[PDB]
Amino acid sequence: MLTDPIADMLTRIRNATRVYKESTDVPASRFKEEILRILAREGFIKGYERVDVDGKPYLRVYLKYGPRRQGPDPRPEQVIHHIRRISKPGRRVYVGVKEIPRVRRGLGIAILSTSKGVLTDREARKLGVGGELICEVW
Amino acid sequence: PTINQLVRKGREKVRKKSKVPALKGAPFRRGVCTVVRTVTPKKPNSALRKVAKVRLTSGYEVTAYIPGEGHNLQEHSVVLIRGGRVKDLLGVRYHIVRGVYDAAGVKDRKKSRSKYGTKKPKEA
RNA sequence: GGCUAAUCCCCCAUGUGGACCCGCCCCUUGGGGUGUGUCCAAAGGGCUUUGCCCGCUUCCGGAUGGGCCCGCGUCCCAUCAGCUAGUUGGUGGGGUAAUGGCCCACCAAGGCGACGACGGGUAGCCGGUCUGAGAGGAUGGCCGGCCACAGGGGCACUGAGACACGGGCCCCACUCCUACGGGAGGCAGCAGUUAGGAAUCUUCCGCAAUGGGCGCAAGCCUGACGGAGCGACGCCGCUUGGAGGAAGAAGCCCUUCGGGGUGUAAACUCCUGAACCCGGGACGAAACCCCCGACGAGGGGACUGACGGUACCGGGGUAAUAGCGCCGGCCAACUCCGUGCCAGCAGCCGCGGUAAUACGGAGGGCGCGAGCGUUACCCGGAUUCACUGGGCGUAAAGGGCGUGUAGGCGGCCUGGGGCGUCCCAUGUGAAAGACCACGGCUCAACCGUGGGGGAGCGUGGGAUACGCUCAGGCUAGACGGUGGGAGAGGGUGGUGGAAUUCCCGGAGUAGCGGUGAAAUGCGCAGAUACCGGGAGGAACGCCGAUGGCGAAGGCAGCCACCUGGUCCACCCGUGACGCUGAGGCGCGAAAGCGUGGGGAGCAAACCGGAUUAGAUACCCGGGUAGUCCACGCCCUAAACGAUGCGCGCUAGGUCUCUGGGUCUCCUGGGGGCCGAAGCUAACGCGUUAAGCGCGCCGCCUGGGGAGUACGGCCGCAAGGC
RNA sequence: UUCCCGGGCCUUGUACACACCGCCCGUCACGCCAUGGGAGCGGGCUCUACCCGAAGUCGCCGGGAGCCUACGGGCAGGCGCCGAGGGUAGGGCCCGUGACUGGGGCGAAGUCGUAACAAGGUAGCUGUACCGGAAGGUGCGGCUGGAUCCUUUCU
Ligand SMILES: [Mg+2]
Ligand SMILES: [Mg+2]
Ligand SMILES: [Mg+2]
Ligand SMILES: [Mg+2]
Ligand SMILES: [Mg+2]
Ligand SMILES: [Mg+2]
Ligand SMILES: [Mg+2]
Ligand SMILES: [Mg+2]
Ligand SMILES: [Mg+2]
Ligand SMILES: [Mg+2]
Ligand SMILES: [Mg+2]
Ligand SMILES: [Mg+2]
Ligand SMILES: [Mg+2]
Ligand SMILES: [Mg+2]
Ligand SMILES: [Mg+2]
Ligand SMILES: [Mg+2]
Ligand SMILES: [Mg+2]
Ligand SMILES: [Mg+2]
Ligand SMILES: [Mg+2]
Ligand SMILES: [Mg+2]
Ligand SMILES: [Mg+2]
Ligand SMILES: [Mg+2]
Ligand SMILES: [Mg+2]
Ligand SMILES: [Mg+2]
Ligand SMILES: [Mg+2]
Ligand SMILES: [Mg+2]
Ligand SMILES: [Mg+2]
Ligand SMILES: [Mg+2]
Ligand SMILES: [Mg+2]
Ligand SMILES: [Mg+2]
Ligand SMILES: [Mg+2]
Ligand SMILES: [Mg+2]
Ligand SMILES: [Mg+2]
Ligand SMILES: [Mg+2]
Ligand SMILES: [Mg+2]
Ligand SMILES: [Mg+2]
Ligand SMILES: [Mg+2]
Ligand SMILES: [Mg+2]
Ligand SMILES: [Mg+2]
Ligand SMILES: [Mg+2]
Ligand SMILES: [Mg+2]
Ligand SMILES: [Mg+2]
Ligand SMILES: [Mg+2]
Ligand SMILES: [Mg+2]
Ligand SMILES: [Mg+2]
Ligand SMILES: [Mg+2]
Ligand SMILES: [Mg+2]
Ligand SMILES: [Mg+2]
Ligand SMILES: [Mg+2]
Ligand SMILES: [Mg+2]
Ligand SMILES: [Mg+2]
Ligand SMILES: [Mg+2]
Ligand SMILES: [Mg+2]
Ligand SMILES: [Mg+2]
Ligand SMILES: [Mg+2]
Ligand SMILES: [Mg+2]
Ligand SMILES: [Mg+2]
Ligand SMILES: [Mg+2]
Ligand SMILES: [Mg+2]
Ligand SMILES: [Mg+2]
Ligand SMILES: [Mg+2]
Ligand SMILES: [Mg+2]
Ligand SMILES: [Mg+2]
Ligand SMILES: [Mg+2]
Ligand SMILES: [Mg+2]
Ligand SMILES: [Mg+2]
Ligand SMILES: [Mg+2]
Ligand SMILES: [Mg+2]
Ligand SMILES: [Mg+2]
Ligand SMILES: [Mg+2]
Ligand SMILES: [Mg+2]
Ligand SMILES: [Mg+2]
Ligand SMILES: [Mg+2]
Ligand SMILES: [Mg+2]
Ligand SMILES: [Mg+2]
Ligand SMILES: [Mg+2]
Ligand SMILES: [Mg+2]
Ligand SMILES: [Mg+2]
Ligand SMILES: [Mg+2]
Ligand SMILES: [Mg+2]
Ligand SMILES: [Mg+2]
Ligand SMILES: [Mg+2]
Ligand SMILES: [Mg+2]
Ligand SMILES: [Mg+2]
Ligand SMILES: [Mg+2]
Ligand SMILES: [Mg+2]
Ligand SMILES: [Mg+2]
Ligand SMILES: [Mg+2]
Ligand SMILES: [Mg+2]
Ligand SMILES: [Mg+2]
Ligand SMILES: [Mg+2]
Ligand SMILES: [Mg+2]
Ligand SMILES: [Mg+2]
Ligand SMILES: [Mg+2]
Ligand SMILES: [Mg+2]
Ligand SMILES: [Mg+2]
Ligand SMILES: [Mg+2]
Ligand SMILES: [Mg+2]
Ligand SMILES: [Mg+2]
Ligand SMILES: [Mg+2]
Ligand SMILES: [Mg+2]
Ligand SMILES: [Mg+2]
Ligand SMILES: [Mg+2]
Ligand SMILES: [Mg+2]
Ligand SMILES: [Mg+2]
Ligand SMILES: [Mg+2]
Ligand SMILES: [Mg+2]
Ligand SMILES: [Mg+2]
Ligand SMILES: [Mg+2]
Ligand SMILES: [Mg+2]
Ligand SMILES: [Mg+2]
Ligand SMILES: [Mg+2]
Ligand SMILES: [Mg+2]
Ligand SMILES: [Mg+2]
Ligand SMILES: [Mg+2]
Ligand SMILES: [Mg+2]
Ligand SMILES: [Mg+2]
Ligand SMILES: [Mg+2]
Ligand SMILES: [Mg+2]
Ligand SMILES: [Mg+2]
Ligand SMILES: [Mg+2]
Ligand SMILES: [Mg+2]
Ligand SMILES: [Mg+2]
Ligand SMILES: [Mg+2]
Ligand SMILES: [Mg+2]
Ligand SMILES: [Mg+2]
Ligand SMILES: [Mg+2]
Ligand SMILES: [Mg+2]
Ligand SMILES: [Mg+2]
Ligand SMILES: [Mg+2]
Ligand SMILES: [Mg+2]
Ligand SMILES: [Mg+2]
Ligand SMILES: [Mg+2]
Ligand SMILES: [Mg+2]
Ligand SMILES: [Mg+2]
Ligand SMILES: [Mg+2]
Ligand SMILES: [Mg+2]
Ligand SMILES: [Mg+2]
Ligand SMILES: [Mg+2]
Ligand SMILES: [Mg+2]
Ligand SMILES: [Mg+2]
Ligand SMILES: [Mg+2]
Ligand SMILES: [Mg+2]
Ligand SMILES: [Mg+2]
Ligand SMILES: [Mg+2]
Ligand SMILES: [Mg+2]
Ligand SMILES: [Mg+2]
Ligand SMILES: [Mg+2]
Ligand SMILES: [Mg+2]
Ligand SMILES: [Mg+2]
Ligand SMILES: [Mg+2]
Ligand SMILES: [Mg+2]
Ligand SMILES: [Mg+2]
Ligand SMILES: [Mg+2]
Ligand SMILES: [Mg+2]
Ligand SMILES: [Mg+2]
Ligand SMILES: [Mg+2]
Ligand SMILES: [Mg+2]
Ligand SMILES: [Mg+2]
Ligand SMILES: [Mg+2]
Ligand SMILES: [Mg+2]
Ligand SMILES: [Mg+2]
Ligand SMILES: [Mg+2]
Ligand SMILES: [Mg+2]
Ligand SMILES: [Mg+2]
Ligand SMILES: [Mg+2]
Ligand SMILES: [Mg+2]
Ligand SMILES: [Mg+2]
Ligand SMILES: [Mg+2]
Ligand SMILES: [Mg+2]
Ligand SMILES: [Mg+2]
Ligand SMILES: [Mg+2]
Ligand SMILES: [Mg+2]
Ligand SMILES: [Mg+2]
Ligand SMILES: [Mg+2]
Ligand SMILES: [Mg+2]
Ligand SMILES: [Mg+2]
Ligand SMILES: [Mg+2]
Ligand SMILES: [Mg+2]
Ligand SMILES: [Mg+2]
Ligand SMILES: [Mg+2]
Ligand SMILES: [Mg+2]
Ligand SMILES: [Mg+2]
Ligand SMILES: [Mg+2]
Ligand SMILES: [Mg+2]
Ligand SMILES: [Mg+2]
Repeated sequence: MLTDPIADMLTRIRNATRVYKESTDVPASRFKEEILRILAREGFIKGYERVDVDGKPYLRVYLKYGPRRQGPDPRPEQVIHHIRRISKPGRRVYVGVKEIPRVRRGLGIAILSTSKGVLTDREARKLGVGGELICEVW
Repeated sequence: PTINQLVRKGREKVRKKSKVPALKGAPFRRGVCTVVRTVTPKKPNSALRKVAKVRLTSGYEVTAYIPGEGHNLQEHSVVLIRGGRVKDLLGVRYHIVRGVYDAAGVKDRKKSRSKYGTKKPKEA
């Protein structure tokens, strides 16, 4: 049993991008799908699609990278430089609308789950709602 | 430690022990001398240091360093303890204050007279 | 003992009304209405006395003030683990303004505790304050709010209100009066004395202002208060002069004897004018009162200072206090002389035993400046208790291993709820402080006016992604079914061969043994060596591996039985049944203990022989406990991978054990070696992570003191935790 | 080319680095404060059983046993529960003193050894156990955090 399936998605993605994979499969749930929708819209991934693997439904996240590089270490820059969990089971975190973090002076995002649904930080301030603070990504 | 463990147990604030029981919280303490001795310094140096055993107003009895050059302190003279130690002498935690009570300020001393308790020389 | 007044006490009356029992209605805890019945009021005083004023009485309401109750929050020690007799509830009662074990009788046997009861230690709490980037840490002086106390302990009376600081009764300690019988006291009120202490003020002025008590008022009281006094204790403002003045006087300082410094600094020139003298001189202060009007409104309209002749304005007027720390690094400021492990400095590192930029003066320099240093304490730094924001292979740190209780944590889909969570509205968040703005003292400190901010909690409304919950599905986790497998996994019984020792027998002599050499020792009672037979105990050669199994400790001859774990195939069954696990419970090498066995070899202690300067050791000869078995304790370890368990993710290559397969190879599960990415202080780790993540448990916080002391618990002891 | 002296190169171990004429361990004697143990003693608090019990509220009596009366009752007075504190007997906490001793930690440096660091000269460490002037030796089991295929001290 994955103890925190959301963290597991984020990590799967982290390890994937770090070895420069073209894609990764993460076991699927509507909530994960929401998160992904936000990443995709936000430019971090090429987007994702649903697949079946041995009959069991997954999500291919397609990974995005910078171009090749000069000198030693031609490996391209990362599009997701950083991805991390905030609220985890066992310490849960909730921001009011006035506690929503400005992530890397705004070149990053924070993904919140709210009662209006899963939004970015800007998205939530504009909507004007607080919620469970899920990922921090930049 | 896990957060659950921090709820269950939590961090421990760190108590510190007072390097000066002048007791009382007091900044200084008055006492009477007992022994006025000379003392041998700890291994890295050599000298003859002037220290005095003191019975305080706190019911405490301790050796105290006599700073400056000359000192008029004797067996029954009464004195004021300062605090601060001498790194190279075993077991002496406090200082004598010159110029207070029977402790006489350092004679002839012209340089830093705030410490050592000497007053200002007149020049014409 | 006697006289006497009243707004002092008592008895009838009137009952607006109210209290009380009983009934009824509404309301819903004892709120409100109502009917009968019983019960309850008052005081008079002053004027201009045919009217008003000050009062009195019963009631309803308001206002302000308080009582009691509940949720939540509020320090340290678990070396404080059990606490509890009015103690927990009940019925009835007493008490109060009022609920209540608040108190009493009787009844039941409860109530609380690891979510830390009970115990011990410290402590008034808050608004706030200091510090901090913040989170946090620390604190609660002054000012405001609340509490508690008034020499110590108990108690009630009076009253709207007290269990009453300048009220009362009693007990104790202390001081004083005493005709020795008995009495009087109570500054933690303002000043002041005394003691203690490093240390903390005047036995001042005034009720002019504000406020409080009584009074119709005039007025009286007011050490509340408004001022003044003392202390650089803190904050703010100000002075010790301004301009000119040598390519630079003297003195002192260094010197390469050329000169460099103190330095425009001084002298001196000129100018302003702190103090000080002289004169004017406050606001703070208009009410209460008086007059008109109706003692209202309104209109007018006079008295009233402590501070104080102080602030301030005007005039005049003199160049007129500087100190303290520091100058090796941190750290801004360097040179001579003096002193030579001295005298001394010192926050740490460390200076000084003849060139000392570190000691001591001097010149010069830096820093602040009516101050400057020191000591003590708090936060800071210190991300060094890490929520933000740390760690545990070798640095301190993974519990010896497991089982599992509380607890923490929880796959995918749908729905109800809306507890967490989020949003809106509203109440609350006093003032002061803090922030912003404007303003008042010439400025500021200080003060006023206004604005904004705000966590938290109350109420109403709303959202449903996540967390929760309830219900209903699912099968990817987990378990199960069928079949097949490897194994020193455990327990019980049996049996085999080798070797040692010993005993019997044969044969056979003069030694054997042992060491670097030797000796002790054994041998003519015939040893060693050799052959045959017997007894007995312990351990299992080759196979054997860089192997296998087990949670660990650990487990090797062979056979049988009893028994645990595990892996693969099939994709069959259940349907999230999961992970971790404080406490508990069990297991746990060796040595050790108890009772009883057993005893070959080995062997602590011990006995001897050597060696050596000595030998108490290593080396040699003997040898007891022990080693073995049964049962019961002990519970340690380099119990080591010095690496907690579980799950997902992240190149490969090579060797191997063991299953399945279309068996050049592929695919599970183990064991190793190299090595992507990455980690790491490095060494190293690297799909058997020390990588990337999540959950949960254990543990760490400089070394020595010390795994000591004391306390507890366990143990027969040793000794363990 | 084994050995003696001096030396060069690669490698290995180290706790040395004034660098093996190095380090460091312990004993005993000796120069220091602190600690426990500390018999008892001096006293403070609190707990429990019993006994004594001021004040004061509260309950009862209040009688040809007092005082007032309108005869309803009132007061004085008496008794009782409660009760501050006191005493007796032991249980704990705490402070002062303290016969008596444990080691400690450096401390003028002496003493006898050589245990550890190099295969430290018998590899070390280790739980335990007996032993010994002292570092220690030895037994059993373990660990690698061990080198490279007679004895012989110290500076
Ligand atoms: Mg949904
Ligand atoms: Mg898409
Ligand atoms: Mg966070
Ligand atoms: Mg009379
Ligand atoms: Mg009379
Ligand atoms: Mg009369
Ligand atoms: Mg009356
Ligand atoms: Mg009447
Ligand atoms: Mg009526
Ligand atoms: Mg009624
Ligand atoms: Mg009636
Ligand atoms: Mg009358
Ligand atoms: Mg009323
Ligand atoms: Mg109230
Ligand atoms: Mg406190
Ligand atoms: Mg203790
Ligand atoms: Mg009782
Ligand atoms: Mg009772
Ligand atoms: Mg009953
Ligand atoms: Mg009752
Ligand atoms: Mg009352
Ligand atoms: Mg609780
Ligand atoms: Mg406090
Ligand atoms: Mg107190
Ligand atoms: Mg602040
Ligand atoms: Mg601040
Ligand atoms: Mg703060
Ligand atoms: Mg606080
Ligand atoms: Mg506090
Ligand atoms: Mg206070
Ligand atoms: Mg106050
Ligand atoms: Mg209050
Ligand atoms: Mg009291
Ligand atoms: Mg007093
Ligand atoms: Mg007293
Ligand atoms: Mg009292
Ligand atoms: Mg009254
Ligand atoms: Mg009183
Ligand atoms: Mg009181
Ligand atoms: Mg008084
Ligand atoms: Mg009296
Ligand atoms: Mg005095
Ligand atoms: Mg004094
Ligand atoms: Mg004053
Ligand atoms: Mg006066
Ligand atoms: Mg007045
Ligand atoms: Mg007045
Ligand atoms: Mg009045
Ligand atoms: Mg009048
Ligand atoms: Mg008076
Ligand atoms: Mg005053
Ligand atoms: Mg002074
Ligand atoms: Mg001063
Ligand atoms: Mg000038
Ligand atoms: Mg000159
Ligand atoms: Mg000159
Ligand atoms: Mg002039
Ligand atoms: Mg005025
Ligand atoms: Mg005026
Ligand atoms: Mg007027
Ligand atoms: Mg008139
Ligand atoms: Mg008027
Ligand atoms: Mg008027
Ligand atoms: Mg007046
Ligand atoms: Mg005046
Ligand atoms: Mg003037
Ligand atoms: Mg003038
Ligand atoms: Mg002048
Ligand atoms: Mg400097
Ligand atoms: Mg100095
Ligand atoms: Mg000289
Ligand atoms: Mg010199
Ligand atoms: Mg020198
Ligand atoms: Mg100097
Ligand atoms: Mg210096
Ligand atoms: Mg100097
Ligand atoms: Mg100078
Ligand atoms: Mg100033
Ligand atoms: Mg100061
Ligand atoms: Mg600090
Ligand atoms: Mg901190
Ligand atoms: Mg910080
Ligand atoms: Mg520290
Ligand atoms: Mg942390
Ligand atoms: Mg936080
Ligand atoms: Mg650390
Ligand atoms: Mg080590
Ligand atoms: Mg370690
Ligand atoms: Mg372990
Ligand atoms: Mg360990
Ligand atoms: Mg459970
Ligand atoms: Mg979930
Ligand atoms: Mg809700
Ligand atoms: Mg709804
Ligand atoms: Mg609000
Ligand atoms: Mg405010
Ligand atoms: Mg103010
Ligand atoms: Mg202000
Ligand atoms: Mg301003
Ligand atoms: Mg202004
Ligand atoms: Mg203000
Ligand atoms: Mg304001
Ligand atoms: Mg406001
Ligand atoms: Mg609400
Ligand atoms: Mg609501
Ligand atoms: Mg809904
Ligand atoms: Mg739902
Ligand atoms: Mg859910
Ligand atoms: Mg749950
Ligand atoms: Mg279900
Ligand atoms: Mg099925
Ligand atoms: Mg299965
Ligand atoms: Mg089948
Ligand atoms: Mg089977
Ligand atoms: Mg077996
Ligand atoms: Mg045999
Ligand atoms: Mg024979
Ligand atoms: Mg013989
Ligand atoms: Mg013969
Ligand atoms: Mg013989
Ligand atoms: Mg024969
Ligand atoms: Mg034979
Ligand atoms: Mg036998
Ligand atoms: Mg046999
Ligand atoms: Mg073998
Ligand atoms: Mg093996
Ligand atoms: Mg089996
Ligand atoms: Mg098969
Ligand atoms: Mg199936
Ligand atoms: Mg089914
Ligand atoms: Mg488990
Ligand atoms: Mg356990
Ligand atoms: Mg055992
Ligand atoms: Mg054993
Ligand atoms: Mg035995
Ligand atoms: Mg035996
Ligand atoms: Mg033997
Ligand atoms: Mg032997
Ligand atoms: Mg011997
Ligand atoms: Mg025995
Ligand atoms: Mg024995
Ligand atoms: Mg046994
Ligand atoms: Mg860990
Ligand atoms: Mg498991
Ligand atoms: Mg491999
Ligand atoms: Mg095969
Ligand atoms: Mg493998
Ligand atoms: Mg295994
Ligand atoms: Mg490697
Ligand atoms: Mg690499
Ligand atoms: Mg890391
Ligand atoms: Mg893993
Ligand atoms: Mg690591
Ligand atoms: Mg320490
Ligand atoms: Mg320690
Ligand atoms: Mg031990
Ligand atoms: Mg003990
Ligand atoms: Mg015992
Ligand atoms: Mg013992
Ligand atoms: Mg032991
Ligand atoms: Mg014992
Ligand atoms: Mg050679
Ligand atoms: Mg060469
Ligand atoms: Mg070389
Ligand atoms: Mg080694
Ligand atoms: Mg080296
Ligand atoms: Mg050396
Ligand atoms: Mg020695
Ligand atoms: Mg002796
Ligand atoms: Mg009585
Ligand atoms: Mg009674
Ligand atoms: Mg009567
Ligand atoms: Mg009576
Ligand atoms: Mg009694
Ligand atoms: Mg008593
Ligand atoms: Mg002693
Ligand atoms: Mg050695
Ligand atoms: Mg040895
Ligand atoms: Mg050795
Ligand atoms: Mg040997
Ligand atoms: Mg031995
Ligand atoms: Mg041993
Ligand atoms: Mg061994
Ligand atoms: Mg080793
Ligand atoms: Mg020798
Ligand atoms: Mg020696």
